[PDB]
Amino acid sequence: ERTTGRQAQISNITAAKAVADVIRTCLGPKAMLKMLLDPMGGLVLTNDGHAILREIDVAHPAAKSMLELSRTQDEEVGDGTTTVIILAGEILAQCAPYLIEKNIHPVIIIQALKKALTDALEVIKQVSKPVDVENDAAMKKLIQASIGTKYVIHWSEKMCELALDAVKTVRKDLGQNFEIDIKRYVRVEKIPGGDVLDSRVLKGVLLNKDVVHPKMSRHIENPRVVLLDCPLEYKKGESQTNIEIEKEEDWNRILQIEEEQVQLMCEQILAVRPTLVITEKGVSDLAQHYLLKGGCSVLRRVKKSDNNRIARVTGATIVNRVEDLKESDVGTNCGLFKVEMIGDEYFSFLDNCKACTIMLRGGSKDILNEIDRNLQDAMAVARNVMLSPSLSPGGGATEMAVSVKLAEKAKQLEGIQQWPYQAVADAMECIPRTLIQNAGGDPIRLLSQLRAKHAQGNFTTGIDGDKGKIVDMVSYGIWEPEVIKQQSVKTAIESACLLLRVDDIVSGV
Amino acid sequence: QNPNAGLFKQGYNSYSNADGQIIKSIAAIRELHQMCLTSMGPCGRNKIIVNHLGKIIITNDAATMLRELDIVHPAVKVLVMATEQQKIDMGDGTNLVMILAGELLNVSEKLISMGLSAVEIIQGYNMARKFTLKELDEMVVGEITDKNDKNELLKMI
Amino acid sequence: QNPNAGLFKQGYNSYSNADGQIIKSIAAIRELHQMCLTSMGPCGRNKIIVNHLGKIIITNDAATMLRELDIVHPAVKVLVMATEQQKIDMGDGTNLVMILAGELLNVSEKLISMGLSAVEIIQGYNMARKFTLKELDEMVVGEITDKNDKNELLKMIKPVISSKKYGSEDILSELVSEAVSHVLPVAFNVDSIRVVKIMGGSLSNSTVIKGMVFNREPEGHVKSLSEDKKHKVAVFTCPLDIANTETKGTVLLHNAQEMLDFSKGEEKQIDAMMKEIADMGVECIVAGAGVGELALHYLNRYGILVLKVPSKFELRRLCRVCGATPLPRLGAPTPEELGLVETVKTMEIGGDRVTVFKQEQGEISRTSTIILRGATQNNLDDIERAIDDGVAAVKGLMKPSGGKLLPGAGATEIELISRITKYGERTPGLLQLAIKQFAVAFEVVPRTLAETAGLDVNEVLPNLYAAHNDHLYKGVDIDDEGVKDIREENIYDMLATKKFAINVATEAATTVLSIDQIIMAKK
Amino acid sequence: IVVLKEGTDASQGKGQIISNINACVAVQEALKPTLGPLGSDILIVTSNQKTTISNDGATILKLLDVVHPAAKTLVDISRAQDAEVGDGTTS
Amino acid sequence: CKKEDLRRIARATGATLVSSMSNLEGEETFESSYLGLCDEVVQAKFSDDECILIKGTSKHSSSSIILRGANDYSLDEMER
Amino acid sequence: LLNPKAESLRRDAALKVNVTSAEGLQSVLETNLGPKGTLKMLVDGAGNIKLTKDGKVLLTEMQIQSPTAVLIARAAAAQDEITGDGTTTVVCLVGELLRQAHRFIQEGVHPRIITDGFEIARKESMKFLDEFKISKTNLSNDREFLLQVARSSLLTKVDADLTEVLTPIVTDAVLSVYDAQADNLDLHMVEIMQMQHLSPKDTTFIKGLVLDHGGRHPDMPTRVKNAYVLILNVSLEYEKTEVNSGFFYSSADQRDKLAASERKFVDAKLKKIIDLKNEVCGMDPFVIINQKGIDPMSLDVFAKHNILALRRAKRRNMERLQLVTGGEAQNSVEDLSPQILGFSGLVYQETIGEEKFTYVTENTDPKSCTILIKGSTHYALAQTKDAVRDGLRAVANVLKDKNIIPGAGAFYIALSRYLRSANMNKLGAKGKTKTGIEAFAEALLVIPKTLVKNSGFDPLDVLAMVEDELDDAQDSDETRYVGVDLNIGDSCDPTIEGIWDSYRVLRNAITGATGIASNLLLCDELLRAGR
Ligand SMILES: Nc1ncnc2c1ncn2[C@@H]1O[C@H](COP(=O)(O)OP(=O)(O)O)[C@@H](O)[C@H]1O
Ligand SMILES: Nc1ncnc2c1ncn2[C@@H]1O[C@H](COP(=O)(O)OP(=O)(O)O)[C@@H](O)[C@H]1O
Ligand SMILES: Nc1ncnc2c1ncn2[C@@H]1O[C@H](COP(=O)(O)OP(=O)(O)O)[C@@H](O)[C@H]1O
Ligand code: BEF
Ligand code: BEF
Ligand code: BEF
Ligand code: BEF
Ligand code: BEF
Ligand SMILES: [Mg+2]
Ligand SMILES: [Mg+2]
Ligand SMILES: [Mg+2]
Repeated sequence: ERTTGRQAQISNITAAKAVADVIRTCLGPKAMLKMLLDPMGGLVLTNDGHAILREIDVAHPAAKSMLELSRTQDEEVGDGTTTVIILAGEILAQCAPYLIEKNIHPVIIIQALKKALTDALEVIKQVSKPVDVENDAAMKKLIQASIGTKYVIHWSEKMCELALDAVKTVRKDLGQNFEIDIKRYVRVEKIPGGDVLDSRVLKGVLLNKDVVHPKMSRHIENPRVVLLDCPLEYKKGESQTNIEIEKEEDWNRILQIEEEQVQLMCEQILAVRPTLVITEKGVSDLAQHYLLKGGCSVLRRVKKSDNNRIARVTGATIVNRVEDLKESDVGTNCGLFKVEMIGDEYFSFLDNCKACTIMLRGGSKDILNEIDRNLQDAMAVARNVMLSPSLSPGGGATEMAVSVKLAEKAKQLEGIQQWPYQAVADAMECIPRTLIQNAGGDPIRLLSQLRAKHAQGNFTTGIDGDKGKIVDMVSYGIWEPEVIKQQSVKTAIESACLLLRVDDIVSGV
Repeated sequence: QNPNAGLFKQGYNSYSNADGQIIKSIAAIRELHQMCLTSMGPCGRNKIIVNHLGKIIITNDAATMLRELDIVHPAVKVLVMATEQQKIDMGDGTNLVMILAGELLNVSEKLISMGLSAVEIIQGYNMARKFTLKELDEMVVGEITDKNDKNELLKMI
Repeated sequence: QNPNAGLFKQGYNSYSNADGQIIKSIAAIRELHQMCLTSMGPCGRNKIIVNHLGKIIITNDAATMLRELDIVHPAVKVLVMATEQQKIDMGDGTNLVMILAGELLNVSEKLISMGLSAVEIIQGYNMARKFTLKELDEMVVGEITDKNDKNELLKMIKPVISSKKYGSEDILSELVSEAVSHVLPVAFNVDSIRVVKIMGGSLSNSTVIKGMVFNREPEGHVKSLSEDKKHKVAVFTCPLDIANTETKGTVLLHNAQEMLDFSKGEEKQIDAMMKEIADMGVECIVAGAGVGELALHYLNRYGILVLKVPSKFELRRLCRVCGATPLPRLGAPTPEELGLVETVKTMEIGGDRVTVFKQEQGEISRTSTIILRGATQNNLDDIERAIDDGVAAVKGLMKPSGGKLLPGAGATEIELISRITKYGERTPGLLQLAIKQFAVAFEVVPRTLAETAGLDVNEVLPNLYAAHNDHLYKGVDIDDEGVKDIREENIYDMLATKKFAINVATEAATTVLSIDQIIMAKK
Repeated sequence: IVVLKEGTDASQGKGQIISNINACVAVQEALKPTLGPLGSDILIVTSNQKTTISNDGATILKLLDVVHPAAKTLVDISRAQDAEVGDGTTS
Repeated sequence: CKKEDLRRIARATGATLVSSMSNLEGEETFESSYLGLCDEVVQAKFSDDECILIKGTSKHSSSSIILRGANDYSLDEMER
Repeated sequence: LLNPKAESLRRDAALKVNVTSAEGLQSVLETNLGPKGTLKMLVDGAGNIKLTKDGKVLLTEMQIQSPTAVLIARAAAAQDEITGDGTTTVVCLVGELLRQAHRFIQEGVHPRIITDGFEIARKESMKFLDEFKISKTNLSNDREFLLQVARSSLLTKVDADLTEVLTPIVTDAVLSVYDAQADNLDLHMVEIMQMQHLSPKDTTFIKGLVLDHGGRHPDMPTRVKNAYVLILNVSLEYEKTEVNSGFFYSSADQRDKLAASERKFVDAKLKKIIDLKNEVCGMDPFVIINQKGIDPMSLDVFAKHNILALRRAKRRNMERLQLVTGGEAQNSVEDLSPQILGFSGLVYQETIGEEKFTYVTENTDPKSCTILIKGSTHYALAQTKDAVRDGLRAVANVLKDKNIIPGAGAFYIALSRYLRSANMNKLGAKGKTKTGIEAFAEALLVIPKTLVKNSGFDPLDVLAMVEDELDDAQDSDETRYVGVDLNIGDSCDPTIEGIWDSYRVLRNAITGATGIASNLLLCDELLRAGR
C-alpha cells in the first residue's frame, strides 16, 4: 500500500541500483550478449543496452524511471546507452550513505548534485578535442571506435564505410544547421545470406515489388520516373452517385465510360513521356495495357516512406491528380532500373550507377538484426560528430577526469554541501572500473594507477579493453562523440535528482 | 519457452555469491540493524514485540527483541547468534554486538565495491580486531579497587 | 525419480525404428488385414460399418470398409491409401491390394528376423515384383476378342460380380451387360450408366431402361405423352420466364396507362415466348432451370410436358438419351438442337409416381439406367457397388488391349508362387531370400478362398500345388473335392486389373518398410 | 528472492507512537462516562454470553478483552489500582 | 492542427481564423487580408520528436516554453 | 538480481543450455544426412502423413520451443531460402561447432577467444574454398556434367530408381529456362504441376506447360492439333456497374430489350477476338487461355467456333505461357493484333474424370517447361516435389556459380587438416586464440563422420583412411581429391563418382553456422521478462 520514510528512499535506490546490475556486464569491449525472450515470440540476441532493457518489464517505479533513462539517451546520441544506466545508478547508490547515514536532507543533496553536474560538464568539454567532420579517415577511425564491443567488429572497417557512405549521402546542410535524417532517408534492407562484405550502400532504393505486366521492361537505361499518390483505376463519386437505367443500349454506354477514364489517366501520365511509373496505390489491368504500349514499366503498391525516398534519388516529385501532372515532375538523375531476382524473390533497383538504401547481408535473418542495430550505433555517432565536431577521451578516460577535478573541488568546498558533491566524483569512477573488471584486471590496482596518472600526467588516459592495462587514449585512440559524454552525465544526474525527491510511494489510480 | 539446466536434487534455492549475494545479505542484516540502532543508549526506545503465541513484550535490550522475533534470513540468524553469546556469556553489551557486527558489514560493501577480496577484507578485519583489543587493555582509565564496598558497586551498576 | 533427456520441441511421440517399430506397425496392419482377408472371394463375408455420423453400411468390398473407418495408425493409413488407388484407378481389385500388401509385410518380418536389411528386403521385393509383372503378361491364357459383343461382355462381368454379390452373379452381370451395350456404338464412358433403385419386391424385378427415370413430376397438366413414335424435345439452361437484369430490375410506372397495360402486357409476352417454341414441333421441354407461373400456364394449353431437372449432371446425361441439345437462352430452338424420345410417361414404381425417358428402338440412347428393385435398402446399396465394380472393369478392357486375361480362383496365383520362386533361388546373393518370400506372399489369394469356403486349407493348398506341377487352370473349388478347374466355369481375373494391383501393393508394402522412424503430434 | 520474517506485520515511525496514543484514548473515552457521582454505567455481554453491569472501571476494562499492546496497558494500570488501593480504578 | 493553438497563432500573426471564405457572398481567403505576418516558420527537431515554430511575428508578443528532462516522469512534474 | 516473475539461465548455465540444445538439434537431423540417410514419417495433429529426409522439411514441419533451437532453425531455413540446399549440414555445423568449442571453454578459455578463432578460421576457410573450387566452363550443353549434379543433389531424398527418373527431368528443366551466353534464369518459369494417380516414378518432363483448368464446355475441342494460342487477361464474363446502378423497365417486353443489353458489353469485346480466329486460320491449318473468367453464354460462343476456352489461369502463367508460345500477354482486347497470338503444336486437354488437364505440347521457342509430378498419394506427391526443388535449385546453382566442389566431404576433410598444420607454422593468428581455430578445424569433420555414421562403416576408421589415401598423393605430390565412399568404407575420388556440393551452398553454410554458433558462445544470460 504505502511506504513513507527512508523505507521509500531505500527501495528506490536499491531498485535503481539493481537496474544497473543487469547490463553492467554489457559495457566494455568484451561485453556479453543478453539473449532476451520477447512475449510475441522471437528473440533478441543483442548486447546493445537499450535494446535489452526494452525487452524487460519492471515493477518498482524507480526501476521504471531508471529503465526509460536508457531510452531518452538512445534518442539524443545513438551510443552511450549502457553507460548512462550504470552511471545513473552509481550516482543514486553513492548518495545512499550521506542520504540517510549522514542524515543530509534530499533538498541539500540535490542542490549539490545539480551544482556538481555543471562543474563536471565543464571538465568534459575541457578535455574534449575537436575533429574534421569532413576528413574521411578521421570519421572512419571515429565511427570505428563505437563499433567495437559489438558482433559487427569482425568487419569494423567495412562498417564505418557503409556508415559514412550513408551519413553523408542523406545529409543536406541548409543555412539561412546540417539536418541528417538517417531515419526517413536511409531505409535499411536486411537480406538473408551471402557474406557480410557482400553488402553495399546502394545510392537509390530497393523494392521487391516486380512489374505490373509480363512483357514490360525489366530495366530502362535512363528511366523517366513518375511518382504518384492516386491509384490507377476507375474512380467513383464522393456523393450519392446512383445511376438509373431503363434506356436499353445504355448499359454498354456507361460500362464503356470506365475504360474511357482509365484511358485519359494513362494519357496524362504517358504525356510527359515516362518509362517508369511508380504509384502508391493500385493499377487497373486496363491502365497496365495503355501504359504498356504507352512505353513504360509500372510498379503498384509502394509505401509512402518507400516512395518519398525514391523522389529524392529520381528528383521526380510525387503528384496526385494527373490533369495537373507537370513536366517538371521528371525522372532525371536516376541510373538504371535493374530487377535482380534474389533467390526466388524479385527485386527492383534504382541506383544511379539525397537518400541511400543500406543493404546488409550476413548469415541469417537473426544475425542481421544484430548488424542493423550495431550499424545504427555507428551511423548515429557519425551524425553526432557531423553536428558537434568534438570528441572525448574514450576508454573511460573522460569519466575519470571529471572524477578528479570534481573530487579535488569537493574536498576544497567545506560544508555539508560537500558530501553529495564528493559522491558525484566517487560515482563517475565506476565506468573505468566496470571496464577494467569486464577486462579481467584488478580494479583497485589499475584504477589507483589510472587515477593517479590522471591526477597529473594527462587526462586522455583510459583503460584498454582486451588488454586490461591503463593506456593513454591519444596512443591507440578511442575517442567518442563529446555529445555522448554530455547526455550520459546530464540525465544520469537528473535521474538521481528526481528519485531523491521521493520520500513516499503510493498505490491506486 | 525458457529452458532450465543442471538440476537433479529436489526444489531448493541456491544463492551463489557470484550473483551479488553478499549484498543481498547485507540488506537483510541492514534491516534488523535499524531496529537495534535505536534501542541502544539511554536515549534508546523500546519496541513492543508480540509473541508467536501472543504475548506482549517491551524491551530496550537487543538480544531479547531478536530472541522474540521469527528471524529467517541465514545471514541474519548469524548475527542474532552473536547477540546470544553476549547475553549468555556476559548478560550485558548485547546491543553493541549487533550495531557493530552490522556496521562492520555495512562499511564492508564499500570495500567489496572497489574489488577487495572477501578473504582480504576478512584478514584485514581480524588484523584490525586483535589490534583493537590491545588498545582497550591500555585505553583503560580507572579500575575499581575491587573494593566490592557496597558504594563502589553503585558506581558500576 | 527417473530423469528424461534431449527434449525441446513440444509433446509429440517419436517411434524410432531402432525400437522394433517396424514390427509395431506390422501389428497395426496385421489387425486390419484380418478384416479384409475374410471379405475377399465369393465365400467372403460382409461387415456392417456404422458411420461416424451414424449410418449403416454393409459391404464385401475392401476399399469401402477402410474408407468408412476411422483409421489412425500411420503405417496403416499407407495401405488404406493403396486401396484408394485401386478403387479410383481401376474400380476393382481393391481387396487384393490389401491382402497382398499386408501379407508382403507379414512374411517380411521373417526376413527382418534373420538380419536382412530394410533396403535389402525392399530391393529384393521390387526385383521380385518387376519379374512378377513379366510372367503375368505371358501367363495370360485367353483374351476376349475385344468383341464387345454383348454376350462376350457377360463372360467378363460375371466373375467380377460373384465374390461381391455371389448368388445373383448372373442376374446381375446380365443386367449390366445389357445396360452397356445400349450405349456402346458400332465403330467408353462409365458415366453413361446411371443407376436407380427403389424398395419393393426383390431383385428378380430389376430392369434396364434405354434412358433414365426421374422422381419429380411433369409440372404442367401435361401428365404423360403419347405412345406413337418420335417426340420432339427441347432442353434449357435458362428458366422459363421473363428474364431479369442482374443489376436490380424493378418495374417503374409514371402513368396509369403503363400500369393497366403492363399487367396483361407481360401476360401475353410470356405466351409469345412459349408459343413460338411450341410451334417448332416441341412437346416436351425438360427445365434444368426454374419455371415461371404464367409460363407453364400457357404451355399447359399447348400440351407441352415439362420436367424440372435442376441436376446439371442429370440433364446432360439426359440429352445423350434422346439426342437433344441444352439451349442456354430461349426462343431459337433450331430443328437441329431438338431431340427425339420414344417414351416420356409417368409410371408408379413401388407405390410412388416417377417420370420416365426411354426408347424402344428408334433414336438410340447413350445413357441407360439400371433400375434395381430390392427390399433391404442396405443390401440394395452394396449392389450398386457391384454394378460399379463391373462397369469399371469393362471401361478398362478398352482401347489398349484390355481383353487380356488369366485364370481366376487363385489358379494364377499358385502358378505365380513357383514362377516367382523360379527367379528366387536363381538370383545370386542374399536377395534370393526376399525374392522367395515375395513369392510365398502370393499364397494368400488361394488359401483364403479355401479358408472362406470351409475347406481344410492344409488339404486344398498342397492339392492345388501338386496339381500345378498345360494345366494351370486348376483353382480353388469354391464349393466337395480337392480343387476345381477355372475353365470348368469360364471364370478369370483379367490382366489389367490383377497386375495394376500387385504394383500398388508392392509400393504400399515397400514404403512402409522405408520408414525407419515415426513422429506424431497431439490432435 | 530471500526474506527476514515470514509475513508478520510490524509498524514503525513517528506515526507508530501516535497510533498507540489514540489507541489508548479509545479504551479511555470508554470509561469517561462511568465517572463522578452522576456517572453513567455500562452493560457488557461478553462473547461468553454472561451479561454484566457495573462501574468498577477495572471490571469494565477486564471485560473489554482489548488486544492492542499499547491500549492494553490501560487495562493493567486499572487492575493494579483495584489492588494497592481498591478504588479510583475508573480514574 | 490544434484549434486551441491556431486561435492564438492567429492573434499572434494578426491573421484571421478562416471559418469559411465568404464575406457578403463571395469566396477567397482574401490575399493577406486574412493572412498573418510572421518573421519565420521553422520545423525544429528535438531527438525523436520534431515540431514547428512560428518564432517572431507581427503582433505576437507571445511566447511558449519547451521543457527538456531525464524522462517523462520528471518532465510531467517539471511542467506540473 | 530481479523483479517478480521472469526467469533467466545465467553464468555458464546459459551457455550450458545453448550448447545443450544445439548438440541436440544436431543429433536429431544427423539421421537424414547423406544419401545413406533415414526416411522419417511425421504426421501432424490432423493425420497428414508426410515423408522426408530433407532437414528443412523436418525442421519447419515441427514445433520447436527451445530458443537456441530456433535461432539455429531460422538460420538454417535462411539457408534453404538462398542456396536451396544444405539445410541439414548447417545445423550439424553449428552443433558440432559448439561442442568442439565447449571443450576449451570447459577448460577455462574465455569464449571470446574461441569466437575470435572462429572468425579467423572462417576467413581462411572461405579463402581455401576459392582455391579448392573447380571453375567449370559456362559452357552448358555439357548435360553430362549436369546430370551428375542432378543425381548428386537427388540421392539425398530419392527412391534410388526414381533418382534416374528425375535426374534428367530436372536438368533439362533448368536448361530449358536458363538463357545461354552467361546471362541468367528465373526458376519460376518451370511450372511444377503435380497430379495424383500413378506412382511418383511415372512423373514426366514437359517441354511446354501443363495446366488444370480445361475447356469447360461439352462441344469443346478435345484436342486442338497445331494452332495459335491467345494469352488473354480481360474479363470474358458478366460484369456490373462500377457505380451503383439499376434497371427500371415500364414496358412488358422493355424488360427483354434490357436483358440482352447487359450481355452485349461482353460480345463487344468478345467479337474483337472471335473474328481473330477467322482472320487467322479461318479455313483450318485457335485456343484462348485467359487469366480471368468466362461465363456460360460466352463459353458457347467459343465452343460454337471450336475455340478451346480456358478460364482462371494461374496469373504467373501469363509470363510462363508468353514463352511457351511467344504471344504477348494480351491484357485488353481493343488494340488486339492477330500477329501477337502465340504458337503451339499439339495442345490437347487430357480429361482425367472431372479433372481437366490441358497441355501446350510442341513449341518452337520453349524457354519455360513444366515438370509434371505424378504420384498415387499425397504424401509422395509432397516429398517428390520437395526433392525436385532441392535438386533443381541445385543444378541452376551450378550455373549461377561457375564453380563446383567435390562431394563426399572432400572440402571438409581438407580445410580441417589444412587449418591444423597451418597455424602450427602460420602464427598468422593470435595468442591463445589458436584454440578456437583448432576447434573450428576439428569441428568441420562433422559431415564426413556423420556421412558414414549414417552409412554404417565406423566414422573414426573410414575417416582415418581418407586421411591416409590422401597424404599418400601428397608425399608423392600431385593433387588427388579424396572423399568417403559410403558404400564400401574406403576413400574415393568424389569427382570420379559424380558427387558434387554446389559452391554457393558451402559458401553460405560455413559463414552461416559460424554466425550463429560464434554469436551463441558470446551469450551469457537468457532473459525471459516483459509480460
Ligand atoms: N576499444 C575499447 N577499449 C577500451 N574502452 C572502450 C573500448 N571501446 C568502448 N570503450 C569504452 O566503453 C564505453 C563504450 O562501451 P559500449 O559497450 O559500447 O557501451 P555503450 O552501449 O554505452 O556504447 C565507453 O566508455 C568507451 O569509452
Ligand atoms: N467364381 C469364383 N470362383 C473362384 N474365385 C473367384 C470367383 N469369382 C472371383 N473369384 C476370386 O475373387 C478374387 C478377388 O476377390 P474380390 O472379393 O473379387 O476382391 P477384388 O475383386 O476387389 O480384389 C480373385 O482372386 C478371384 O480369383
Ligand atoms: N554418395 C555420396 N557419397 C559421399 N557423399 C555424398 C554422397 N552423395 C551426397 N553426399 C553428401 O551429402 C551431403 C549433404 O547431405 P544431405 O542429406 O544432402 O543434406 P543437406 O544437403 O540438406 O545438407 C553432402 O556433404 C555430400 O558430400
Ligand atoms: F553498446 Be552501445 F549501445 F553502443
Ligand atoms: F541492552 Be544491554 F544489555 F544493556
Ligand atoms: F471387392 Be472388389 F472390388 F471386387
Ligand atoms: F469505580 Be470505582 F472503583 F469507584
Ligand atoms: F537434406 Be538437404 F536439404 F539437402
Ligand atoms: Mg557504443
Ligand atoms: Mg471383384
Ligand atoms: Mg542436399
